[PDB]
Amino acid sequence: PREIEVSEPREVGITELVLRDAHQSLMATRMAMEDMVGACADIDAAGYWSVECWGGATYDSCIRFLNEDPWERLRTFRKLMPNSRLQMLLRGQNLLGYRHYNDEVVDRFVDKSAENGMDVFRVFDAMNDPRNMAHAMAAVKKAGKHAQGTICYTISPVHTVEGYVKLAGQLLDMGADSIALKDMAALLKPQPAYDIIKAIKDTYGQKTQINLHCHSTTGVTEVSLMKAIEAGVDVVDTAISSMSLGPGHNPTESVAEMLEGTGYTTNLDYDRLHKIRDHFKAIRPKYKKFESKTLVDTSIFKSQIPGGMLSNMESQLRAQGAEDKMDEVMAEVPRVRKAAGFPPLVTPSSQIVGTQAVFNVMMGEYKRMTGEFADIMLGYYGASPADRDPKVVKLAEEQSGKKPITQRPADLLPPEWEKQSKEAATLKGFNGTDEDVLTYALFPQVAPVFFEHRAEGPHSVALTDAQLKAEA
Amino acid sequence: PREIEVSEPREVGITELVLRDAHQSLMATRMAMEDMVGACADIDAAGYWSVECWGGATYDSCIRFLNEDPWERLRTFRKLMPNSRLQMLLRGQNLLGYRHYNDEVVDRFVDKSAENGMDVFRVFDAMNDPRNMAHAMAAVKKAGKHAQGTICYTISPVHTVEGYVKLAGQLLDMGADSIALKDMAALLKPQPAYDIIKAIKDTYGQKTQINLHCHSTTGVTEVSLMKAIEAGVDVVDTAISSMSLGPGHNPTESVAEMLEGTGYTTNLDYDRLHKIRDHFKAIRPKYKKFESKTLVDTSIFKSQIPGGMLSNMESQLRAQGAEDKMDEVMAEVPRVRKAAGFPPLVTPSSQIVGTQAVFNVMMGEYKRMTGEFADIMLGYYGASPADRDPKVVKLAEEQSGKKPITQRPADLLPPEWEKQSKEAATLKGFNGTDEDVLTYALFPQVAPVFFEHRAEGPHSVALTDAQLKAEA
Ligand SMILES: [Co+2]
Ligand SMILES: [Co+2]
Repeated sequence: PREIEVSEPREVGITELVLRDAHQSLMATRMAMEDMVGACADIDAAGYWSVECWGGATYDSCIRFLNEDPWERLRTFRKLMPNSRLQMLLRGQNLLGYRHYNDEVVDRFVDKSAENGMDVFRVFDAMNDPRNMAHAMAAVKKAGKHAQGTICYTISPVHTVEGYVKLAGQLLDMGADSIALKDMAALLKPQPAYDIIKAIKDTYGQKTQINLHCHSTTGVTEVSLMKAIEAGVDVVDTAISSMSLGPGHNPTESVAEMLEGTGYTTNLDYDRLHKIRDHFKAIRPKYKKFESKTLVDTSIFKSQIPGGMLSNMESQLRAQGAEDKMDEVMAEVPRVRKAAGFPPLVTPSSQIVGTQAVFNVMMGEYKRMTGEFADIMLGYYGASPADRDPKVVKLAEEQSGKKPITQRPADLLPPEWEKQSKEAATLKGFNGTDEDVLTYALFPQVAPVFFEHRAEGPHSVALTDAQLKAEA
Repeated sequence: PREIEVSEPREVGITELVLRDAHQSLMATRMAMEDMVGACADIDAAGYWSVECWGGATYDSCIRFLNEDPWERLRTFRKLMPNSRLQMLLRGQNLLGYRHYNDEVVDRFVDKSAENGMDVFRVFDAMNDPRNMAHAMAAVKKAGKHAQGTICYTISPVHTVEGYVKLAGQLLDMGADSIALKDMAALLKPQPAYDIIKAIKDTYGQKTQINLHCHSTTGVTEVSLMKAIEAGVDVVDTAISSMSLGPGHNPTESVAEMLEGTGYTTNLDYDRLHKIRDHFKAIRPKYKKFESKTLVDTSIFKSQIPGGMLSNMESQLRAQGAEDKMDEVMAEVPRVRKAAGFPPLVTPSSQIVGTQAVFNVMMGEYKRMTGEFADIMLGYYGASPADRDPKVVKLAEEQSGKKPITQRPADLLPPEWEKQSKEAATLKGFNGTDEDVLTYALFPQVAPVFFEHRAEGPHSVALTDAQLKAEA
């Protein structure tokens, strides 16, 4: 017999993800505002620490598929849930866009987000480079909001508990009000969850607020949440049960109920949770055309490849002809990842590494490198967790003609707000607000079409009751 | 800071449920033998402690829907998995049938099961009355096989840790080689799992073998499995990941992977598991017409009513007309359950209590009692966990004309083997074996039709590839 030290009896906070990450992960971010507003009053009174409802891929989805202004959605959520802490996911210097922006664009985006109601900003970087998060977080502090620095969890030869403890320290040094451990691929197992949370708390103090964000893709993370709570985690992210599991998240009600008698508890109102659950249970069937077909996939623990990346490369192998080389492409991913400095395999790094892996198997090793892969190797996306392969770096410079850099990429970007503002002002439909200039700066190719059709009002791409009933 | 005592580092055994409980729970027990045999070689070499592949509702499904002889399925499994411990679920004195049988029928069934290859017999009773399990377990010991006495876990005012420890002792006293904690409704939370397993081990010794069987219906039991392992559980039941979650069970691969670095481990071969997973992933879509629509339901923690029982009563309220009394029927279930002595709400007790609850709301309190409810109240199903309501008992006697009993029901049953054998021998198709007489004794109304069509060979009720592709 042995013993395990566990935290003192206490309340654990819960962050609800149904309005953002749950539908992004389970139904391609297609959830229409019309299908969510009806649950806002109950969500607002359920007792959550925060409600994630903006950022991530929802900005793109609003203007590209739902003809909806993302800023109007944020204003509506602020109005319908006046007593809640609203939370968003922001990818640092890239904001919600496709590239790094000059510091002034980051300042304006954060300022308008805060002005329109955002309370908690979860700032992250796909390569875990703190320098890419530094300016956005300073802007959040300037706005007087809560800055949550994020650490993307991954498994690799260079990622260790000591490495995560070091990263947490760098985030606290740049003003983070809290630290978020983000496990998008559900790779965080129970013992590592306990060990990392405990090491951060022991090193920086019990006052260090840590929020754990785990998906349920591999089926092991609800046990990780329990171990994280024993290690002292302050808040855990979950999704209402009718919109949970699979590539999504662990169920809110299940996480609350499992704590009975352990000394830990949540302050969630079960009656409100039941109403929220029933609300989405009635709406989810309309999104069947966008659902995934796998509830549990643990293959990543061996292959390091997330199912979303795997099927993606598979489509590239068929449309290319030789798909009988899938087993070869999978053995190549680890090699490419290593060459790139072992970055976490989350969007967009995953698509980039996967594509380069397919190219190496097709036209030979680094014979043809995508422009994005070349940029990673040359440092235009920031620093990697480990040193990149000098041999491959050299090849990237000889194919791109760009010189390798090691300093924060945005240091080289010139002011661009005036240029963005002038170009945006020439599009039919532009309403003159900084919000619209931001939409143009973030999605130049979609902004034109959106501005022209926005007046029609938001639409839904979900099946109608008639179509649903017509299918049965 | 506090501490929790956990068991010493050790290997935890795993029982695979894909061949029996997984499809019984997820696709109405309709899995065709043709769709399972292809995975037997891999299952046999995966390293499981046992493979559940018989008993439960599969006997009924074979002869009622698949025109398959259950004894041929058992023989086939024995031949294709020669190195594995085969396991079945047997409902004590009721065997796999609809009523209590005379001791001689129980003796013959167990003898033929053992003769045809069964290794582990999980014997249980829906009301947790050990007397109804006693004879079947003696028959298992006579056959030299492994007798696993079962405790059905439930939550009620009269169920306590001390009560379960007492039951475990009674099972060990009647020769149990191991104790199974069966949680069909997924009501077992983490702390209770730890407390009960620890109390049994502390009271009867670390040598006491305990197997935990939890469904994943409420979404909290994988954490319960982890706590049960910390408390010292010897074996846990799981289902291959492509046939898991929902009303089913926690994923085999997820349970094995979550233990990395905790000091606990399993001896499962991940490559074999991957092959089994892929096998069923390709077959499951063909059974879509029999799938359920809810992955997680925690309402039972408040209502004591399992979703399978809830929807069932709902159908009775509509086909009856007044379904606007559903909220009244749900408040009645607890009252009826209490009157019956708080039996666990598992089949068949659940359907019985649910029906009587609907009757009380319709024609008044116990105005009209079903014959089955009357039998429970009068003791013809055995003793209840708590004392039954004398007032309701009296009413049952005045409506059935039967006198209340308190001794084991089978004590009153006369020899019946010769009578069963003669009647069975008059049916066209009867092959003269004791196995066929057992089929007739267990399912008198289906045996005639089955014996006449068995020669056509087993069929499948799943969609064909053509029908599947035709639907897409
Ligand atoms: Co996420
Ligand atoms: Co079961």
